[PDB]
Amino acid sequence: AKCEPSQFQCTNGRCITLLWKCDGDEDCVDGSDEKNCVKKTCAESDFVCNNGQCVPSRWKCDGDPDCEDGSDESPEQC
Amino acid sequence: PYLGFCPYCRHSAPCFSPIKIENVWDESDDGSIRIQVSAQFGYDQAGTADVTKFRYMSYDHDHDIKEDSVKKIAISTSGPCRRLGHKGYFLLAQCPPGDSVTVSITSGASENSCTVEKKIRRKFVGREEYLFPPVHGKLVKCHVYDHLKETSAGYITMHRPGPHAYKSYLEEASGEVYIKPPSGKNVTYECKCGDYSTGIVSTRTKMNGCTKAKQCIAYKSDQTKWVYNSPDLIRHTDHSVQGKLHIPFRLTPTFCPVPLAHTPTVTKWFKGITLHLTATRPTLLTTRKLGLRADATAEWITGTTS
Amino acid sequence: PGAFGDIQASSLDATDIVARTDIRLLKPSVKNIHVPYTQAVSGYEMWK
Amino acid sequence: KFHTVIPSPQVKCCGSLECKASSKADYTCRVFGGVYPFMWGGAQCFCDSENTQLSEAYVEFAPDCTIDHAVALKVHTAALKVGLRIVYGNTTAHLDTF
Ligand SMILES: [Ca+2]
Ligand SMILES: [Ca+2]
Repeated sequence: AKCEPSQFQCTNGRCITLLWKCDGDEDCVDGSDEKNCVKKTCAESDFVCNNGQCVPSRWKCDGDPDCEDGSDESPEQC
Repeated sequence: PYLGFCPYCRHSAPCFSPIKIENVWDESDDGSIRIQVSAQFGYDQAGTADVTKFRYMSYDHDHDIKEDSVKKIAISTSGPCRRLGHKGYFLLAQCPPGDSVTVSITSGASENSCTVEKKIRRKFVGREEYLFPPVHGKLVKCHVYDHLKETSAGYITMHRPGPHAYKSYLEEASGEVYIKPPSGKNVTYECKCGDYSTGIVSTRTKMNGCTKAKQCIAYKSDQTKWVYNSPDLIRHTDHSVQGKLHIPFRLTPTFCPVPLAHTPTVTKWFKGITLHLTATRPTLLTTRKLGLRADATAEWITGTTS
Repeated sequence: PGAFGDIQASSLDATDIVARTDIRLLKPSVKNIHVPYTQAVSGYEMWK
Repeated sequence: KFHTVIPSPQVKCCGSLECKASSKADYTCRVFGGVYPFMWGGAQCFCDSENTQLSEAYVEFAPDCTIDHAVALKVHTAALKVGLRIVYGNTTAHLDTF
């Protein structure tokens, strides 16, 4: 049904946000965000932060956050 | 020093930005605004009061208190703002009007920010609007946020922080959750692992009675330093107030210059006067009859008129 | 709620504060912890 | 200007929570179930379903109220005081009188 998350019912009967399905959080007792989504985990040519967002590692010392994780500001490298 | 969820961040989605504008005030007669946030300014990680640097909750799996120089804090609305002072959970800056106020750590690639959709207007004191206080003008009573950070406006309190579970603290090898505390951390765990269970562990530990992380939460005894009463953290099971902190920048009575538009050229006629008026900015002309009736009149005059 | 006298007390430093504001708290209708609530615009400022 | 204060929420992730009263101005706390709240670190409750959550709200005077406040006053039976300067002959005097 349509409900407060506007999106898919997990098999326990709770309504869940499909915007949460790919987020790596099981938001429900059953079925619970386990179903597939594309997260390529690119070659190390691209850095990948912590959330897995592939970004070109050449920007890991640019002075501009490449991902919301902000891991490209890592002091060890920059 | 804590974490907080704000409506808007450097990235247009809402985020758990370490800096989170918890409150704003604007009763200044100079356009300065008091801002309360989730980070502390003018203090070291240890809590010493080195004014050159500010601290906040580390935005990572292992939460500690990190530090940076206040020079990287930018406050903005429609444009950047002159910071008048900073102390603890609060900042004072003069900003042009705008529908929103934004606090941003401009640490290059560690750029993160918090914005509140709170309006600010170029208010003024006296009876004649001004873009900037002139000098050929009367000094009038007004109130402004005293730039001396040692002045206290009042106080708002804080409590011992409540739990803050970290998904990174648990691992599900063997099909039963393992608590994997960071090195040397006196992690405290609780879980309805088939049944209600709790304990403290300073090292890797194997739980029993449950097979998914959904039931297990793990955190640490970080009560060692208090956290503001704001909503972004759940309260400790005992949230009784832990002392108080003085809100900096006392609103203080002072004096402010205001313009005096060119003296109105009065014209006299039978039982009536014509005021010739010339004002560049809104001028509150007000008059009253000294009779039994007051005949109260007030009009925001603008431009040349009569 | 929403008119002058929104919040009142005998002294500004007093804890003896009485108020009516039509404050109502909604369900935490989001995954991120929150305490969504609404209320009448500060009646004092509305008056101003 | 009333400064709304919403204190940090309280959660008993697997049991009941009392909606007890308090003296604060317009203290209007209510309890809600199924909260399963996530903090920055992730999930923040013992149970998948029976997580009751207590939300709290009350108000106090904003810090700037020390100056921005207003006081309402009933007023009655106003008495006119006056300052008099009296001059008579070679003598002058000044006086004040209700
Ligand atoms: Ca999810
Ligand atoms: Ca970068």
